[PDB]
Amino acid sequence: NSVSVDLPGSMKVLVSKSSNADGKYDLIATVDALELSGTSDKNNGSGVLEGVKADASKVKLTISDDLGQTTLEVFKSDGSTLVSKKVTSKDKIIIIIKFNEKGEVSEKIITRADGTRLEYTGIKSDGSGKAKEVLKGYVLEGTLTAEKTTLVVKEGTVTLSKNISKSGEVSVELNDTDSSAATKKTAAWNSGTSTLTITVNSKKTKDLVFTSSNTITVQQYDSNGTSLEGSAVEITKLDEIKNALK
Repeated sequence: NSVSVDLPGSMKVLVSKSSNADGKYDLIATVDALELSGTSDKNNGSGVLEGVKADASKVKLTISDDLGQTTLEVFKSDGSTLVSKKVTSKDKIIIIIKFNEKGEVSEKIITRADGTRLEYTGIKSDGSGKAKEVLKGYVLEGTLTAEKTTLVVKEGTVTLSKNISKSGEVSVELNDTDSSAATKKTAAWNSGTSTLTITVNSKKTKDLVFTSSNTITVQQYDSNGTSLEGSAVEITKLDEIKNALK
């Protein structure tokens, strides 16, 4: 009989073994106890399924033709206005959006394949909101504008700002209001290696690397201020970022 097909987003769909009079395949799925059904032009589990929640909300599951992406949408009872939209893409990133009563984006949570997250909440009509990055072991907090996300850590008179542009590019800056020339931190960002180099009293002191694995590492320079020493240590807690800023 029907064929079970594995789907992105931790779902299954059953597709009929054979097509109907019109050449179309029947689809059924159950998602958290809700039964969905549909028909498809294809025989592989792709297509659209629909159902209706107990509270009359409409639900649609759309499975891309190559099975790489699923979209699970919930609408108000007439089916016109979105309430939520979950997309699991072929790179296994999950994006879940919640909408306000008008169907405008109000929250967006991005879960990367490694489990780290970007959380955007209280989003307003200008694309501003609150931002958090949830990393392994700690969380960074800040704000969203239509230009960039800025996540901030403060220690003493130092403010570290991690920026994520609208297009996803990471850059980092450091600003210190310390009135002592002997202790004031400055830093330079190297986009080529995603590394922030901190200087104090005209010598390099540390490299902070913002890795492609969504981690931060810290490594010290020798007293010469020119060669790195030892080996980089991965940050495990927000307290350790603050330590690097001392």
